[PDB]
Amino acid sequence: HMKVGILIQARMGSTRLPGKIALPFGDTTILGFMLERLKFSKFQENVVVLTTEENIDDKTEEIAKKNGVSVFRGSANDLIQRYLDAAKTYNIDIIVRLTGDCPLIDSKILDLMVDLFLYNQGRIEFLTNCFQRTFARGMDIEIFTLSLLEKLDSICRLPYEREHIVPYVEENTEKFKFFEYPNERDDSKYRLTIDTIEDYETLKSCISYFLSKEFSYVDLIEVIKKNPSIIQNQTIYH
Ligand SMILES: [Cl-]
Ligand SMILES: [Mg+2]
Repeated sequence: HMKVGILIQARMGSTRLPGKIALPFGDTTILGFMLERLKFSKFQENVVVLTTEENIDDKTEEIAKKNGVSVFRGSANDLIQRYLDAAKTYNIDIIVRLTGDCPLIDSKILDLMVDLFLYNQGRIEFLTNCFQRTFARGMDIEIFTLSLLEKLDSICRLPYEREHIVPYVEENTEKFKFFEYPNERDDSKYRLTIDTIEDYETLKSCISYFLSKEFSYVDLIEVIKKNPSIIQNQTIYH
């Protein structure tokens, strides 16, 4: 009965490293690489890129269209409104919130988290793997109901809350049907999001050890563990 949507927020004018989603990455762009990885999700048919109406994000729309996913163009700084508009537009009941600085997101982890959410319908309204952090940065996945998002839209007036969506949930967990999803070990010391040039260099080194874009998260950590010099956004100690 429930429609799951993977709603990826991305924009060219990002606060950190503006333009990064359009950087060359493998045979595509940073954002295009992410979309190709999400094509392997069992929920791939309802992927939408949520970006702004500013002219610069014609590039974001272009990248999404090249990858055959839908595009929603809305509020630049009110992400609650952008996600609520998109979810209503596409009749989404369960929102999988991703951001375009996570190009190596693993669709198998996403699918497991959605499966857990759906199996507990009515006992969970918010599932995250990035409150407590045991995955590398850049695997961040948050899942919540349209109903929860509507409660946040009604409750939250602060600009920080409107821009980041989840902060009120994270600081008031006992007010929600809140649950967390762990990694099997603590990989939080690894940073696999793109906010700096050093992140980019690290991520470029990562994908060079795999022949396709279908590699899993655990494959990636094992390659980093075997080739510690992949990590260029953090000092390496032997
Ligand atoms: Cl954005
Ligand atoms: Mg980010």
